[PDB]
Amino acid sequence: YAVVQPLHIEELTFGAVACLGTFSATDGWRRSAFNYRGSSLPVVEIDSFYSNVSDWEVIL
Amino acid sequence: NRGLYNMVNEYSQRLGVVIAGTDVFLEQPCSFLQEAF
Amino acid sequence: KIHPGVAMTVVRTDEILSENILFSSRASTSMFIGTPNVSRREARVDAVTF
Amino acid sequence: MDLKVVVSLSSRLYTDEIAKMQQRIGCILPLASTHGTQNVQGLGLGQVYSLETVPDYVSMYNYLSDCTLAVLDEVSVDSLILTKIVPGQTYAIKNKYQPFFQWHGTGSLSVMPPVFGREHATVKLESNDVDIVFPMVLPTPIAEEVLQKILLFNVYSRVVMQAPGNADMLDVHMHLGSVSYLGHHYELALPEVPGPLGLALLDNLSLYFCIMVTLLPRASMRLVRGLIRHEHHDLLNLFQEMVPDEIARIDLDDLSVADDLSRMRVMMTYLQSLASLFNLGPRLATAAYSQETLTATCW
Amino acid sequence: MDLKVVVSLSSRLYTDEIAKMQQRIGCILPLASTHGTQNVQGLGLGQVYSLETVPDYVSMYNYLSDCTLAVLDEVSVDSLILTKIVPGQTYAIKNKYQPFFQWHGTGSLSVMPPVFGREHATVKLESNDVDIVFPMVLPTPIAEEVLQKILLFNVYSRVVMQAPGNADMLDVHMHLGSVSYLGHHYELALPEVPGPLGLALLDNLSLYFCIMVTLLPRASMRLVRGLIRHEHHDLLNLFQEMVPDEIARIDLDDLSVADDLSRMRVMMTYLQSLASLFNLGPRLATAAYSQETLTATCW
Repeated sequence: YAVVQPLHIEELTFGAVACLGTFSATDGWRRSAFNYRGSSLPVVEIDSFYSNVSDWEVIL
Repeated sequence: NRGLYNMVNEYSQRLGVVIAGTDVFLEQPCSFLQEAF
Repeated sequence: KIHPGVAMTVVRTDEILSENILFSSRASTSMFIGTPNVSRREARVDAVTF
Repeated sequence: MDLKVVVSLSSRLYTDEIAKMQQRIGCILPLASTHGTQNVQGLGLGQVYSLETVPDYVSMYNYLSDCTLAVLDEVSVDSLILTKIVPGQTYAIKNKYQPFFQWHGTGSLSVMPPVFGREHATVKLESNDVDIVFPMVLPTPIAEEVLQKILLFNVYSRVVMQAPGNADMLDVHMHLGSVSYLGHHYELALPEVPGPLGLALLDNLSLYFCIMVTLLPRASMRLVRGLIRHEHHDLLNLFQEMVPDEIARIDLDDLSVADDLSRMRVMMTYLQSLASLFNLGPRLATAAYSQETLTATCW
Repeated sequence: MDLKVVVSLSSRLYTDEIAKMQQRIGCILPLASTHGTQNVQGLGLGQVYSLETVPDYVSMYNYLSDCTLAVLDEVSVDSLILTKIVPGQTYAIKNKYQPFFQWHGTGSLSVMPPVFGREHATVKLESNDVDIVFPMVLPTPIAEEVLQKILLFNVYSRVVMQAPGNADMLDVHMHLGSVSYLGHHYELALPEVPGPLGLALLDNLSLYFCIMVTLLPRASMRLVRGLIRHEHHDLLNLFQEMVPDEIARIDLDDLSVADDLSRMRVMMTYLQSLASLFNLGPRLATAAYSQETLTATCW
C-alpha cells in the first residue's frame, strides 16, 4: 500500500483463499524429498487425504 | 364445489381405469356445504 | 346507543372435541406381512442396542 | 443409505400434466418435510411465491436455506418419487431450466429464487390445484452478475420516477441488459415498470441496500474513532486514509447518543443479513457435464 | 463406525450433585479430544471461562468452533457417557437451558457461550474439584442479535465514559444489556472492562468498512434522498423528513451506470468475504420437534 493513488479501483483486491481438502488431524504431516536428478527439494507429504474443494475467498 | 361433485359422481359412475382412492374427512362440513348454522 | 342505518351479520367458528365410531365390515382389507430384520448399532460399553 | 420422499397425489394427473413434468426430470426442488411421506404442497415453492401474497426476495431466500432440497426420480400419475439431497453424497442432476444458461464441468452451481416470471419457472397442477415452482439453478459467476444488474437496474428505474432529470432509461438498458460469461452472452429481460411501492420479486433487497449504504459512512467513521487504542491493528492506521475526504470531516457530536446506537443497531442487522443474500444460499459443485446429454454429476 | 466417550471421574460424586447432572441430560457440551476414554478436565467450557479471570466471549466462541461437540447421554456415580458428533449423522437432542427459550420446529439452532448467566451455565462438581460449563444453544434468529448486542458494547462503553457522564452510560445499556423476546426480557452480562477478542474482531470490520465506504454507489444514495421526504415507509421512519447532511455533500455529481456497475461489482466481493466474520461458530439444523417432551431432532 505504499503507492495507491495511481491505480483507481480494480487493484484493491490483494488475494484469495481456497480449501483443498481435509486430512487426518492428530497425525500431522511428514518430510520427504522430491526424486529428480537435480537436487533434494524438501517436500511435505500428508496421508489419507480427502479432497473437498472450496471456492476462492477474498482477504484484505 | 369440485370436491363435492367429484365425491358424488365418482361413487356413482364407478362400481360399473385406475381406482386411485380419494380420502374423505368430516371435520369441516361447513367448508364442504358452504352453510353456517 | 343509536342504530346506524346499516345492520350486521356476525360469523364465528367453534371447535369441538368429539368421540367417534368406526365400523369396518368383515374381511374387507387384505394385509401382507413380512418377517422383520435386526441390525445392531455398534457396542456401547454397558449396553447393546438392536 | 436409502433416501426417498414418496409424494402421493390425491387425484390423477392429466396427460398434459405428465409431459409438463417429464421435462423437469432432474430439476432440484426444495422440500419442507424430511419425512419419507410428504404432501404435494410442501415441495413446491408456491408457499412463498404466491399470487395471494406479495413476493419478497428474502422471504424466498430465507425459505430456500432452511429447506431440504430434493431431486425428481420418477413421475407417475399416482405418485412422485423425490431423491433427497444430503451433504457428502454425489448426485446426477440434469439441466432443464426455462431460462437457459450453459453449464461447464468443474463449475460452482448456485440455487436462487427465479428472477424471471413465474410461468417459466412454475408448472400448474390443475388436477390437484397446486403449483410447484422450481427454483432457478445457475452457475455462480452468472448468479452474481444477474443479481447485480437486476438490483442496480431497479434503483435506477425508481430514481427516474422520483425525478425525470436524474438518469436516462436508454443507458440503463444498455449496460444492464446483456450478461456475458465465458464466451457466452445471455440477454436478461427486465420488468417493464417499478410499480407504486414494491415491484414483483424486488425492492426487498433494494430498500435495505439503500438504507445500509447511507447508514454506513456515518457508522464506519464512528467505529474507528472509538476503536483506536494503543494495541490497534497495524492495518488500521493505514486504511483510515482510504476514506474520501468529506466522510472524514464528520463530527460525531451532531447526532445524539441515542441516535448513534440506533443507527448502528439498525444497520448491523441489514449488513449481517445483507451479506448472506450475496452468497446465494446453498452452493453446488459440478464434476462432469456433457452438453449433448444435459447431465451433471453434482455433489 | 462407532462414536462414544466415557469420562471417568477420579472420585465419586455426592448424591445431591449427581441429581443435578441428570437434569442436564441431553444437552450439548464441548470436549477437547475425541477418544474412548477422556479426563474430566477437558470436558466443560470451564478453562476458558474461569471464576478468577475476566471473561472474554469471543475467545469462548473461537474455542467452540474448534472443539468437538458431544451430546451428554448418561450419568453414573463413576462415569459420564457421551457421544461425539460426526459431520453426517442424525442425533436426538433435548432442551434444558436455564435462561429458558421455547424453540420452533425445523428451526436452525446455534451454539453460544453462556452470555446470560455464569451460574446457570455451569454445574459445580465439588467432589472432583471442577465445574462443568454447558454452552448456550439458541434459535439462530435471536442468536444473531445477541452477537450484535455484544460487539456494539465493546465500542460504546469505550466511547462513553461513566465519570464524565453518568446519564450516557444508562442510555447505552438500555439497548445492549437486555434482549427482548416474546413476552419476556433477559439481561445479558456485560464485562465491566472490555479488552477481549471483540476489539480484534472489530479491527477486521473497520478494515472492511473503510474499504466499502469508498466504493459506495450514488444511485442508491439519491433513492434514499428522494424517498424520505416524498414518501413514508416503516423502514425510512428512522430518517425523519430531515436528511443527513453528509449524503447531500457526497451525492452532488451526476449519475453514470457504468461507473456505478463497477462499484456494485466491487461491493459484492467484500460482502462475501465479510460474512465469514459474522457466523462466528457452529450451527445445528433441526428436522423435527416435540413440545411436550421438549425434544428436537438436530442434524
